[PDB]
Amino acid sequence: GPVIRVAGDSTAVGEGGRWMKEMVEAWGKKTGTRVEYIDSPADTNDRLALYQQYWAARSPDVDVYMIDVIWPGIVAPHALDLKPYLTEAELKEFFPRIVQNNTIRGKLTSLPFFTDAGILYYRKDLLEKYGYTSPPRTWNELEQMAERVMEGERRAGNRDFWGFVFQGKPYEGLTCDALEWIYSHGGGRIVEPDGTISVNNGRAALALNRAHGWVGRIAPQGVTSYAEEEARNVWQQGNSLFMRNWPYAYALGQAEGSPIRGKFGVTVLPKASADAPNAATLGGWQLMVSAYSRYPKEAVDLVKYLASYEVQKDNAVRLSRLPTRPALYTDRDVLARNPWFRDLLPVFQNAVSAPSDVAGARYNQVSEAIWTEVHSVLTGRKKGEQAVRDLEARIRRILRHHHH
Ligand SMILES: OC[C@H]1O[C@@](CO)(O[C@H]2O[C@H](CO)[C@@H](O)[C@H](O)[C@H]2O)[C@@H](O)[C@@H]1O
Repeated sequence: GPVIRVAGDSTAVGEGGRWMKEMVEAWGKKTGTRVEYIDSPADTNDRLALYQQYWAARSPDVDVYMIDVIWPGIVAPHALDLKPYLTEAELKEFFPRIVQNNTIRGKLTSLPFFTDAGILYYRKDLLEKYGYTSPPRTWNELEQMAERVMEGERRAGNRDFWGFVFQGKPYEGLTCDALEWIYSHGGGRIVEPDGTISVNNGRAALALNRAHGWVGRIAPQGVTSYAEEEARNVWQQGNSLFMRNWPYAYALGQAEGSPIRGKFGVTVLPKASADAPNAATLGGWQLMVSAYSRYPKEAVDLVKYLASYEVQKDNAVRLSRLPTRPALYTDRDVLARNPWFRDLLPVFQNAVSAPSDVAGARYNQVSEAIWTEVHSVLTGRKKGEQAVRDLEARIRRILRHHHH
């Protein structure tokens, strides 16, 4: 029979690739269909370029792709419209904001699979040891706590110990961290939903200068090369007070044999002041049937299975990744495993999207501009003031003649 081939997630990031292969194999066994899993690189922007080689070729060699929340406007021509395959009631079982993100000129490009939000991981054992009773609410507090805990852990012999790790590599992840920095200082959304390029302002500049001030001080010098997993591995070994990352890291830190099992919590990221908005970048992944698949019926069946209640449940319970179905947020087993899903639900509801809707098919290019200018601040090459001016000019060139 047909072989249904899937590219989605990466064995280089946590358990997501191993789990995705396992779910696809489970569907193949359940339906009696042959399946193959094709692995992907870690970083989302590398995966986009890989998948684009298949799409440019109209290649039938991959039937199902796991696509980023930032991709529908880019990838729509390469997606099979799923709208005729789902009833209205089936579609209403997902969060409507995500179904809307995935719908481009009326084409339902992809089913919501899991959502994502940037959060603050913190070592609660260490906060207690150093006399703090809550995690930091402001970035100034985060800095003060990091400096104090670092001084003590270094003095006690831990040469590897840092205050804060995050994603400072030049790739999409840095755009996500930087949107949080800027938005949490009252600096805006970089490009607003209405199209205004707003980034050249003093609050955004401050945000970026502040992040530079961490590098080599409370965060490792090498943080300018860290993606999700580089940060996570410093954290997970017990060597960081704080980490910014996504929900997937929680299950991994609780695993048997994790040095930090039972020693951490999560909360909203800090902000510049009490009247700034909370910032959590909205992420997440979707399930797309290739417009070039020779087997659309089977591929749609696999996509509906992966997006189903029990597979999203398994993703929540085993991998601590956030469902796209509201009903799972009231499931007793989901909540007992991950009580913080309830505690942070409003952080997840208020998450701020990167500017993929307004940049549309040009989002790749806009984000590359953001991460490169932000990286130039983190490296010390430019100050935030210069970087936000140069970034404004670059985004202006990229989006000239683009209407939304
Ligand atoms: O493969 C899925 C896996 O990717 C992550 C990052 O490791 O996705 C998040 O981070 C990306 C940026 O690096 C975002 O573009 C994406 O939207 C966001 O979901 C993990 O969180 C996720 O489990």
